[PDB]
Amino acid sequence: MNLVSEKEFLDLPLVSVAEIVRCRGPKVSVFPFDGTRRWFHLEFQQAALRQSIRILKMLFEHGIETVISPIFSDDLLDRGDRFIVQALEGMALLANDEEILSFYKEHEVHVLFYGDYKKRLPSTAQGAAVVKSFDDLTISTSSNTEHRLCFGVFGNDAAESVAQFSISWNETHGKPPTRREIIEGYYGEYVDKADMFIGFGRFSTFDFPLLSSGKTSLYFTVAPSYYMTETTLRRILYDHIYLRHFRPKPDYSAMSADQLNVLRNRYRAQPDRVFGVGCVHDGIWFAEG
Amino acid sequence: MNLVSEKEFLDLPLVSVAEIVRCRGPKVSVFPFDGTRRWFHLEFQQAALRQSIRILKMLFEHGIETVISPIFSDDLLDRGDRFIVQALEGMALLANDEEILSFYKEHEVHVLFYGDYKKRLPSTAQGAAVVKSFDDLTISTSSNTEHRLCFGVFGNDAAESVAQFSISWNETHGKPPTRREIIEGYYGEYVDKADMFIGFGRFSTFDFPLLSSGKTSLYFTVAPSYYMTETTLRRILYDHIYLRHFRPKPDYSAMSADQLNVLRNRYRAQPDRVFGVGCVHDGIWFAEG
Ligand SMILES: C/C(=C\COP(=O)(O)OP(=O)(O)O)CC[C@@]1(C)[C@@H]2CCCC(C)(C)C2=CC[C@@H]1C
Ligand SMILES: C/C(=C\COP(=O)(O)OP(=O)(O)O)CC[C@@]1(C)[C@@H]2CCCC(C)(C)C2=CC[C@@H]1C
Repeated sequence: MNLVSEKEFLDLPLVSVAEIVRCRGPKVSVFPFDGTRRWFHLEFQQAALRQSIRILKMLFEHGIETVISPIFSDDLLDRGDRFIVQALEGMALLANDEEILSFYKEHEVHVLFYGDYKKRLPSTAQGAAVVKSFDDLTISTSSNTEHRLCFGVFGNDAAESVAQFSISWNETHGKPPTRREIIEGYYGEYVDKADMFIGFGRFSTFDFPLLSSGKTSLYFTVAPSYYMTETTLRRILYDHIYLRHFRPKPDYSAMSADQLNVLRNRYRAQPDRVFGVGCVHDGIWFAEG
Repeated sequence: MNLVSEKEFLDLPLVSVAEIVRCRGPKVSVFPFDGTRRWFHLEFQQAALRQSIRILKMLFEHGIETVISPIFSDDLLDRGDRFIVQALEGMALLANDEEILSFYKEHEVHVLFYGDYKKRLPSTAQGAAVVKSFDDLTISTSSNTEHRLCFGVFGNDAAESVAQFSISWNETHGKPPTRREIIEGYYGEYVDKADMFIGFGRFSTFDFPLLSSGKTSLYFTVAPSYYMTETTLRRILYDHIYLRHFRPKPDYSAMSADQLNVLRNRYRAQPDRVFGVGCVHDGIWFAEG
């Protein structure tokens, strides 16, 4: 269990990997769907929906219980009117399309939505329809317990929301809410800290307030989210589960004088080595090294 | 100004780089001091203090206005009693040592402290001394306006703190606090979102609640924080300022059929390329690729 080689891990059947993940984690994984337009212009609503389902299905079939997936951020008013409509149409799909609803039922997925969407969403018919669809879905899938899916819609800044939720909670309860109750209030249900975040391109994380910690393993694929392969996910999983927090930890004092020199050389050999710096090609940033 | 080459940027005098940063940013930079014991066991309280000052001085002399530096996290009770004492002694240095106090006065630095240190700090003499020292320093350097320095002591989970701060604010004010007021309450003064985070080793961020956004450029050096060189910082600065958000943005539609193929190849050439996966050597994780 604690002694599986990366090669074996990569050769293992899906049901075997899932069992390992159910026991070792990650329990909660953040996976935003970025670089969609780019992916489309290389390989719309019905195409992205399929890929989203593919990846989401992939994540859940690997044992991951909860998936936090940011889909819409405030940077949505940075585009025309046709975007708003098209956007709300995509949001509607998440709660109305038959193939995805079957996905929730097939894999018993409880869908929840977080963010400042109720306020920031265009105060109009189509917008209210989405909100109602979101609430409806959340309750519809309440019976599902195998997996939890959290969609981020304007879920980048929780400060004000937490503040107002705490004030109301204190007014009706008589005491301030616990961290647990604060999280249930934002995500609609309790969710453990994120164990990993899988982004792409520029090194940056976003849209998963209150669930971040120094223990959230970060990963940045070179290609867009939808390009995620089976091999890539397993390599990410393996790294997090067996490599990030290695044990027994290092004992500097008990090491020989040579081991220390070899270690020091690993750092001073390339004294200015940095991960995060990139280069631009056609306006697109690519990580170096 | 908007057309400086990386080479020139690297050749430019310090006062020139600072001027560019004062105009283009980053305005707020997160720089935690990690891998200290490791650095020490390769090159204690008086040694780390010097390096911390070196780097802090480096950051400020490059134009950075605010530096958020996490120094102590809850993972402090993961060690013996001698650690607690030694730790509170280091904390005391930040507010009592003469060379660092001169540093604040020399570079006009306003020092602030954030985190759940008032509660979690050992309810004892030495602990209360630190807390008082912290409050004292914060007020002592209130006249300084050139730079702002925020030290993170148990500043990983702000949820409960924000909740209680909002309840009290609403009770005395009659209305909930704004995001701005919520941030002033946690950090003791208003601070803009973090423009970049410079970590090391394992890809992960931490201890800068409420100040994170998708625009927080992440960087992970291979060697410990104290190994930070002049060249490395400039390469990081340059990347953030001129490369992260390149402009004009890309126009897929207006590109030739070949440019699109070259771009697609940049992604499918190495289909499973991932940044964040590593390898272990002597219990120490090192990023691959
Ligand atoms: C945020 C966004 C585009 C921003 O695009 P970048 O993230 O900026 O990528 P780039 O830089 O390559 O253009 C729109 C989301 C989108 C594509 C989502 C994506 C997942 C869920 C689903 C419901 C399938 C859906 C349906 C249609 C809808 C328009
Ligand atoms: C958090 C901590 C050690 C954890 O060490 P890792 O971050 O775990 O590094 P590793 O893994 O290599 O052991 C103690 C902080 C330390 C070294 C700080 C560091 C900056 C500020 C200053 C005041 C100079 C100070 C004085 C003395 C004090 C003990």
